Amino acid sequence: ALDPLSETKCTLKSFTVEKGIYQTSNFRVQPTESIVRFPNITNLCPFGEVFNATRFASVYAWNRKRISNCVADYSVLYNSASFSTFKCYGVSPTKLNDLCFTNVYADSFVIRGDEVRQIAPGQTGKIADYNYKLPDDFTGCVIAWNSNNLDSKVGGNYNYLYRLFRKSNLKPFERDISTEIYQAGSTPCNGVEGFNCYFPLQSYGFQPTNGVGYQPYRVVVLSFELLHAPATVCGPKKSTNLVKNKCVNFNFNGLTGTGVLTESNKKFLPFQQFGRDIADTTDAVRDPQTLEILDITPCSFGGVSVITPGTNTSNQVAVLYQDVNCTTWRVYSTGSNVFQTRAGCLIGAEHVNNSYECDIPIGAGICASYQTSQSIIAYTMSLGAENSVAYSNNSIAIPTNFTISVTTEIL
Amino acid sequence: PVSMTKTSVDCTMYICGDSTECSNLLLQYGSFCTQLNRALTGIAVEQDKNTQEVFAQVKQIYKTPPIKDFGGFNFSQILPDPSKSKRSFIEDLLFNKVTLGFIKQYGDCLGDIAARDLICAQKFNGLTVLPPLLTDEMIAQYTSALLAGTITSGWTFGAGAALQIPFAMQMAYRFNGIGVTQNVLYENQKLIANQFNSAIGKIQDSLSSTASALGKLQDVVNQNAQALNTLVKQLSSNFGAISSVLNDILSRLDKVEAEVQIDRLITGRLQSLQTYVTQQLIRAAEIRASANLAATKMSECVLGQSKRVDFCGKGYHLMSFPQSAPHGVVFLHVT
Amino acid sequence: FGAISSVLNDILSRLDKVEAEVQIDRLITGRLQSLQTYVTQQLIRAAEIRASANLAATKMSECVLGQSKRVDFCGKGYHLMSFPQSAPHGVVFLHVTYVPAQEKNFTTAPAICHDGKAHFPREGVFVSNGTHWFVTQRNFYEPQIITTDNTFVSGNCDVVIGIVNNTVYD
Amino acid sequence: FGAISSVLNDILSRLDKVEAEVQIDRLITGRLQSLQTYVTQQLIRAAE
Amino acid sequence: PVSMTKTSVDCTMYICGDSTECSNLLLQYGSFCTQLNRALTGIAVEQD
Ligand SMILES: CCCCC/C=C\C/C=C\CCCCCCCC(=O)O
Ligand SMILES: CCCCC/C=C\C/C=C\CCCCCCCC(=O)O
Ligand SMILES: *[C@@H]1O[C@H](CO)[C@@H](O)[C@H](O)[C@H]1NC(C)=O
Ligand SMILES: *[C@@H]1O[C@H](CO)[C@@H](O)[C@H](O)[C@H]1NC(C)=O
Repeated sequence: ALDPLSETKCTLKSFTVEKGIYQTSNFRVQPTESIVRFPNITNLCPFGEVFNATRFASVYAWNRKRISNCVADYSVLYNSASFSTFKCYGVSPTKLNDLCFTNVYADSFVIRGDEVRQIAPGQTGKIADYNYKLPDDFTGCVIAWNSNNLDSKVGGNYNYLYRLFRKSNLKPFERDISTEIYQAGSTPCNGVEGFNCYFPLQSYGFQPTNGVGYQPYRVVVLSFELLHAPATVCGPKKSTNLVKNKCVNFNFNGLTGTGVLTESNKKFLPFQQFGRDIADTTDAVRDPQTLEILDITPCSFGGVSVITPGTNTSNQVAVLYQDVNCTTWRVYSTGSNVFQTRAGCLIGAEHVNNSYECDIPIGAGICASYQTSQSIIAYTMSLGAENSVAYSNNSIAIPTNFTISVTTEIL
Repeated sequence: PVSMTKTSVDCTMYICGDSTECSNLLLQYGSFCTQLNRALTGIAVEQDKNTQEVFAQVKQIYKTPPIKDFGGFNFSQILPDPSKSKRSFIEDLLFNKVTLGFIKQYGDCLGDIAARDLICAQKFNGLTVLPPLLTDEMIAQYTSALLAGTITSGWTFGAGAALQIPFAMQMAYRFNGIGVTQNVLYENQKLIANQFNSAIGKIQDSLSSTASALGKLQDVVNQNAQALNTLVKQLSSNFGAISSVLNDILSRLDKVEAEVQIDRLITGRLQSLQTYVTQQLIRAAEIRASANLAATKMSECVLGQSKRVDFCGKGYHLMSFPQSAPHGVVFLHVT
Repeated sequence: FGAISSVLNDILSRLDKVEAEVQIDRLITGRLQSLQTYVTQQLIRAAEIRASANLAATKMSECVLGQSKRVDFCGKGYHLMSFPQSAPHGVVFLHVTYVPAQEKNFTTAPAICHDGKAHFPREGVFVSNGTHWFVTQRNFYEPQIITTDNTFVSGNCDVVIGIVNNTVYD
Repeated sequence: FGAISSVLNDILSRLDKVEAEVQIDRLITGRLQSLQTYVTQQLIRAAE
Repeated sequence: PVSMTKTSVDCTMYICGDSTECSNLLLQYGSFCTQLNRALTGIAVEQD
């Protein structure tokens, strides 16, 4: 990475290089700053009302709360909260501190211990078939912890219920609070219970001496989406200013990347936040504070070639920049012998006025050689020694001698 | 057709982009990109020999005399006009029938113009086109030299030095070659010249109308653009992963969960590039065959008089004239 | 190819059968792809070699076993003969050609006019050394005298453009 | 192609929505490559 | 020889069959088959 000659050496995988012209990597520009832009939010999220409530719901009539306009600094749970189970599915736990969330819902209920394994996609049990089910494309996080000192009494707690005896299995996130006598056999039922007609609800016991697996557990399922919409919810990250017309790494509401930010004439709709070009890449975004639209453009753009006479005669080189009109800044070095051919800006060679044959082809009628102190010269190629013919009207040339040639043809 | 378009690909920019994680993961293959670029470079180098073989038959740039002094013929439409790209009338007509590596600065594609021009969207993904070594003016100068040698020396300029001979005394020879005596020509010179002039005029009027007639040269350009645009569109495929955007994968997943998803995209896009290069290698062969045929016609039909049937035109061959077009050559066969 | 190693004996020395099949399948896929690429490229090169071989087989027939009349097919100049030589994975042709050497200028005119009748050369062209008029062949200046055997007559002297006046003998 | 079977109806009869994707993806990749090879060799044959 | 046999391929029918789960997954490629059929159509038009 010291110069293009070393790059082509490492490409060819050799310490010597034969004379010619080689193609190198494109002109890369590296960032200088880092930008972060989150919305302007002040309040914290209701971790207390949720995790430290006094009465939780039942698994058949589970509760679903909404979360909006808050900051999710879960570190406040490290003091007195201890979680036995924590599993995230569509996101890694080490990135929950750098993102912003779109439509956050929190589902809460209580079960027995040996059923917590059933809160997951594709589990086929009593809690996943009749009471509570999760999609197969679930994005979110499941949390569970024991509550044998709150939900258990010294004589039996029968205020938590679960649905047995349903006719068909539930669907994702669909609820059922019906209480209609379930008919086991084919004989009809008329609201009376005997020998084939059962009440479809039953209650745990939740004693304080019951063994693990019969002790109560509180569960919380957090559902959300990521990186598609406004996402009024955000995490603990302090923002910076906005730097336009410079190559910067950015983080817009959890979307990372690197580029140049510029103003746009596009006009979005109040339910849009990203641009998503043909190739599914972002090329526009709405700042969550000023509400203005900005474009996004890469920093790397170019095409660079290296002219070499050979590492056994010289170590001077020339460089050709194909997308620069030096008549000047997108260059590695400036040198002192700029030419500006039609195929790009050539840096490292002295332009002459003569016309020889092509030794090293460059493009658009330009060639390069190692002329006479020795240097690199670039010139316009010759086409074959202009001549003329003497056609008057009535004159003819006839030969008076011949030659016998002998030529070779290899095949 | 005589040539196709040259291309180059930076694979780290197409596959990985500007991310460093993907570029570190891509070192574990490291040996196929050099192979792809080797192939493409072979193609590109062949594309200039295909032209040097057709047009650079002679290495003496013969000039045209001021006063014509021809027997009644008129080459005003094939010969140049220094007023103007010192091309000819019919050549200009040809160039204005085929639509489409020049400089495109980063200051132009900067803004909304990017992702909306179809040429900036390629350069932003590592795909670049290279200018040919022979410009159109050089090609036209070569063609003019060939024409002016044919018109003033017959065929002798393709077997050694160029000897001069009057045009009618040359058409008498070209007549005796098919089986017709001389007197036929010396006794109907005016009429033959008029018929030749009217034929070339009909050519000019049919090429000045609004019918393309040059599809064999347009399909080349169309294919070469369709390939690159298809390649740019192929970047919206997930290839079995959760997304086609590396930054979305890297904003939600850690170093361990992300390799499983980035390797899929790497493999997919590498296969895409492989396919592109294979198809280009297969088309270059067709172009090479056509170029060799053109190089045989420039020597058997322009530099001499052919006795083969239906090679240099349909009928008893008298002569042929070359003209340069974009990516190819045109022959006017006089029979 | 996305695995933990490129050596099967390190994979099989640390991992069991199930964990190792996952890693061996990737290597299999990648190496199969490598071989497919190799074979495709060889198939594309064999075509070039076959075209060159067919052209050489045509040159042997048309330049060695006979005398070609095509231009620039066997040599540079008027073909005479050829000779083959064997080389590793190929062949070499030594093409013998005739090339004119020394040009000289003359003035010329067709359809000589003796007496009301035009005469044409019937093989060759008319030339003048300044005062006299000879007829000669085209690629080697050997002048002869103009008689009624080396010419033929056609029509009268009222049309041709360039016709000159001289004497033809018998 | 590295999967548990070569019959999609034997896969979709035992495995669910998510455990079946990882196999059908392998089969798709392999059969697509087969078609690619067929077309490439036919392109090379048509030139002769 | 002067010509060969013309062919056409339905990629959804070769890869996925009558299944409607493999088709939705194959939509995630959706542009590698059109390429195949383009090539084959070129071959067929050339053979005439
Ligand atoms: C009120 C809910 C707000 C939801 C915000 C969205 C995502 C937050 C994700 C996870 C928060 C809980 C993390 C558990 C704390 C670590 C375990 C521990 O305590 O040791
Ligand atoms: C007696 C042998 C029968 C074997 C029949 C063959 C396969 C049956 C497969 C699994 C049966 C296990 C039932 C688990 C009940 C769900 C868990 C629960 O909520 O309790
Ligand atoms: C929830 O309640 C407990 C008291 O048991 C308290 O210590 C804790 O601070 C509360 N949670 C948070 C995040 O503050
Ligand atoms: C013909 O050329 C040869 C050499 O190639 C020379 O020796 C000989 O004298 C020439 N003949 C004439 C007639 O000048």
